[PDB]
Amino acid sequence: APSYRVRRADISGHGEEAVVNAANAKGTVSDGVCRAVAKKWPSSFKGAATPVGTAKMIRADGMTVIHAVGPNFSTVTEAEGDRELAAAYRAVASIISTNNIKSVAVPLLSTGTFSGGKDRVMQSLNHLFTALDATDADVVIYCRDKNWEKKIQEAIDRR
Ligand SMILES: Nc1ncnc2c1ncn2[C@@H]1O[C@H](COP(=O)(O)OP(=O)(O)OC[C@@H](O)[C@@H](O)[C@@H](O)CO)[C@@H](O)[C@H]1O
Repeated sequence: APSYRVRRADISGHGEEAVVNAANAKGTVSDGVCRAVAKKWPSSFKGAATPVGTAKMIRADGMTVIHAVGPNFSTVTEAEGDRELAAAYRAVASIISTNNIKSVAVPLLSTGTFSGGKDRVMQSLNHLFTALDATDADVVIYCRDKNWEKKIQEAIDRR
């Protein structure tokens, strides 16, 4: 069974075997988790473009980077975005299990740039749990907000 922890830290400083980038479909560097991943593992972005609701893995810069593209909730209906967000996390879980990845640092997809201005911490976290429950990986969830950290810890504890 997987284990879940939360850290309030820059995800570029993670101590796991792999890191999930909250990516865009075009594989461009812009504000958010992506900028931190690009600074620490710059060559991880080569050929990283992948459609919304999918993930694409690369080994670069001594790191396994998994580019996962959550939906932009400004560009889909709520129900369409919920389906696509579930799909992005399942694509992450499939890459973790098929590549024997033992531990992974994960940000909450679609909770920042792609949130459509809504609080989606619980929506994103519930899809993260449902998908990564299919793996045996140690999962470390990364956030920057003290209230998010507590919410996430509370949700981990309830389990
Ligand atoms: N360094 C950091 N360490 C830990 N947590 C971090 C972080 N930088 C941002 N976060 C948080 O990670 C979540 C995803 O944000 P993001 O805004 O990065 O994630 P999405 O909402 O999925 O949007 C993706 C787009 O930003 C896309 O264009 C990419 O270029 C960018 O990622 C948000 O809750 C952010 O507050």
